[PDB]
Amino acid sequence: SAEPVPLQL
Amino acid sequence: SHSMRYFYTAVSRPGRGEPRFIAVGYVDDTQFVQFDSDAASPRGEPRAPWVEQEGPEYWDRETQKYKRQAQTDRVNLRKLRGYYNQSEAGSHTLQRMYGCDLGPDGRLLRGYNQFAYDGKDYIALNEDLRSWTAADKAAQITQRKWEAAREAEQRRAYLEGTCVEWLRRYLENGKKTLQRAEHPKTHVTHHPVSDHEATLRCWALGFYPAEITLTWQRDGEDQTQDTELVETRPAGDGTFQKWAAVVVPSGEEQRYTCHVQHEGLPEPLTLRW
Amino acid sequence: MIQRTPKIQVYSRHPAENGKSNFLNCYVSGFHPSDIEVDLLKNGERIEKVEHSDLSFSKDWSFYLLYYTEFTPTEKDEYACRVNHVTLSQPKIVKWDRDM
Repeated sequence: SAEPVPLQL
Repeated sequence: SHSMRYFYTAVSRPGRGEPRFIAVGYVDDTQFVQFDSDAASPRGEPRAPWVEQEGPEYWDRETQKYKRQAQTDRVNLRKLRGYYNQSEAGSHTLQRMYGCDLGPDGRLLRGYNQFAYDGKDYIALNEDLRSWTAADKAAQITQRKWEAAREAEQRRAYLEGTCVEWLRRYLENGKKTLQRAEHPKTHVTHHPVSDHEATLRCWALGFYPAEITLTWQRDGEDQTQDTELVETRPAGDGTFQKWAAVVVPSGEEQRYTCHVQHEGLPEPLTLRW
Repeated sequence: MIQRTPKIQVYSRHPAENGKSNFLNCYVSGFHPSDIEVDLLKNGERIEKVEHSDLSFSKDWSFYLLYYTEFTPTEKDEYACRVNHVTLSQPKIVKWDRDM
């Protein structure tokens, strides 16, 4: 399973 | 000796428009998932039989995640273009690698969350999972943003609990192929070069897992500098291939011994021509 | 933007047997950016049913790709791999060697 919330830089 | 890794590739195209978003997910050297933004209706794709038994509703959730990430990397690439004072003209790349190494029990050994922009390190999650290493001034912006948001503390829960729970489910579901080691099939080939030289080649074939290293020894001495080594190559059936080679004098071949260390090998093999 | 030159390995899946079925591989690795033209050749021609792996990367961020075609070695037919990338001044052609 992928990490749910995406990483915003 | 198991790890789950996720690999993301975001490639912008000249001017505006949707970027190219590719997501690969692996359990060690076995891939179980692909996502490709390049499809008019993009979907999560199972690449291993052990995730095919996993519900169709699980398969929508993976797709929504990658559809969220693809939408998110367009803004990420846009921001970095601005961090590097770059135009919409020209293609750029943003890569993320995240994942978990399984401990000796059902615990996290190590957690990873790192980025590269145009194939240069950008920002990395440190081993403590609380901290980050920014490579440039730009990444320090992401770092100050991330330290204020407490992003590392937030990302910790996934690496520790979720990433681990899933690797474990997959390791139980695929116990047949994922939890076994296939030893290499060793042999040596000899190839005269001149009146005074000959190449000695030690082949390792049909092994799983990957790059579990070969060596050539002259009279007990490891040839760490004279060894011609090829990169570990996928055979294409889930097994791997590698060879180690050494140029030797005309009639001196007997001094050279090939050594093989593999988790599928209960004892390190010694072989000659 | 850092640009890296591809590493090319041309080889078969199982050991070569003339007349017997096999799968021809071309492993491209250590390249950056991701845009690449990879082709498998039968007598310097382009094989049409050449399939590929889903783009992925290594610890250094370098990309890798596996192209493959189910083939039959013979002695006469000459298979090779052709690769094109920003880095290459002209495409690279790497001959399949049975003992490579």
